[PDB]
Amino acid sequence: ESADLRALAKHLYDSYIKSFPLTKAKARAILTGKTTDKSPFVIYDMNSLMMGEDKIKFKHITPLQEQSKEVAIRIFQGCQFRSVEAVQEITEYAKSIPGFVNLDLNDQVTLLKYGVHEIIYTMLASLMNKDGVLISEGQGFMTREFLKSLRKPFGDFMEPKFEFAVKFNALELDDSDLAIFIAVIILSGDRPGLLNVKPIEDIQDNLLQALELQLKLNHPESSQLFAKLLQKMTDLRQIVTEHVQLLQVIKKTETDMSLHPLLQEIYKDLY
Amino acid sequence: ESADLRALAKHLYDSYIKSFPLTKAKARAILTGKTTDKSPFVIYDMNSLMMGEDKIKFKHITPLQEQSKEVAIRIFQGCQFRSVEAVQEITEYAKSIPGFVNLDLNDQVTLLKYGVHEIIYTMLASLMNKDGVLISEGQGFMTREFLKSLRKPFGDFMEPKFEFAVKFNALELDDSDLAIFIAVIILSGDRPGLLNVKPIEDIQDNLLQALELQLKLNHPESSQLFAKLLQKMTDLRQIVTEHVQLLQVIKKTETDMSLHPLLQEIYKDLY
Ligand SMILES: CCCc1cc(C(=O)c2ccc(-c3ccccc3)cc2)ccc1OCCCN1CCCc2c(OC(C)(C)C(=O)O)cccc21
Repeated sequence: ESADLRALAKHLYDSYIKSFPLTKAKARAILTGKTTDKSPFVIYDMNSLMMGEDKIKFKHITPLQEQSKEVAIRIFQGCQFRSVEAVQEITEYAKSIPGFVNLDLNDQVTLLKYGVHEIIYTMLASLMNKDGVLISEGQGFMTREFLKSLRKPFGDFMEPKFEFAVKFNALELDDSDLAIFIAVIILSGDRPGLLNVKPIEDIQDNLLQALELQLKLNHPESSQLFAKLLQKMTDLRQIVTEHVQLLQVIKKTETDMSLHPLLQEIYKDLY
Repeated sequence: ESADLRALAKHLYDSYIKSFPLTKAKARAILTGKTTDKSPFVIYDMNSLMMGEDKIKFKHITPLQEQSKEVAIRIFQGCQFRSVEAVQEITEYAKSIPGFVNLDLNDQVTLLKYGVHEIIYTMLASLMNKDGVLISEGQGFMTREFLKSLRKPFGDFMEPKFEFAVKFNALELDDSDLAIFIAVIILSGDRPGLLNVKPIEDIQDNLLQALELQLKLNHPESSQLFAKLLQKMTDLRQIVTEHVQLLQVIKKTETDMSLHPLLQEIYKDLY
């Protein structure tokens, strides 16, 4: 029923505000200059990278860990710490999706293990434009061209996220749209190894109707936006399959890699 | 007006019904036997627990989880699971408390973070008699004797809850009283790290007013029941500190991990 779906939508948005400190609206205010506080330091090369860390003089122990390597490894290493925080944030949000915590525990685990990267790329787009990406709570900006320039495999991790972002961003979703899209991703009844598919699909279906109504109301002039958004779920899946192949390239071409423990769990025997 | 205070009580009883499908009225019927028809499986020992494990598996699988560990640890993990579910119900009931969703978003989160435990023990009492507690939406009944017999750290967890429940249950609160009492507890202006204290005390003051009038009307022969009930709100703080201090034992001294990343961030600065 409409009132039910509108109230589902407001719940997820409210909870999305509570779970994700840097929302699209705040990322864009920062991207755009509209903010009034502190303009982000841009990293375009080795020297400004050095200075970007070396900002640690009127800056602090930047929540990540410590670095005994080179540029390409060090950047991939700062990506891991951020994706670990994103996973925590996304798990905290999932628990608020009505019906999620009442599911079989193994199913909750599998839903998260498969959904979490799709959602990291979805929301990474929020922080991106065609020239670069906001990093460190919006205190920095790394250029697309710098990330793309990185030695073979590392450089290969970056570009396809930017090509995705540019296209997803042209859909002009805002946070309240995104909040339902991401819950829809989480509640995917076709993740490998699910014990109890139907009660997951029943929830997804109801999220789907809510996302539908939210796009009609919020973007009345935008034709077939709902479909165009669900088409994006396959751009997402292909980013993940690509990312995973690139991860295998990293075991071969690199010395001691071993991701953060929680990410190794995520990647352990994945699709 | 008193009529506005009655309308508030009434509005709160209605949200409460919606949020919490197993009510005190329903649970007391099951602990006794009103229209005696669909009796919970009783779990009184280690054998009956297994008999009752693969009883909800001689049907299917939506579990807290199956045989894969030590029994005292499975029971304690099953409680954690139930308590992550219960935080979702409380969270929703809170949105229906007037003024709550207009509070600072961060204060909302802090009110729930610290109010939630006190509310879980208050509501657990509705499911308990002197001899046992209804579990799994009222389908099981686990005996206090059996909980008490588990090995030394786990054998002491539930017992303080039973002792509180017996003293609390002797007050003979119904759901309509508890709906108000639960709302007073949430709106406690003394939780650590509250930004705006005053607006919270102003809502709690109108809840206190409604609570006081409810009990005066519903329980005219209980002299000073308002007061005895506020006094219970110290008895609860103490169960909660003792519970929080027993989570330090488990974490420091026990091997098994398979915990819930929603309670674990909740115990920062907690009494
Ligand atoms: C979800 C994380 C996305 C992401 C995060 C950041 C940062 O937080 C960051 C912050 C600080 C530094 C830094 C490091 C050294 C000196 C100065 C600054 C570097 C990076 C910077 C760029 C960035 O995205 C660009 C492309 C996204 N990307 C490509 C590299 C691998 C990767 C990724 O890989 C790991 C292995 C973490 C994974 O599978 O989870 C996960 C999600 C995105 C992603």
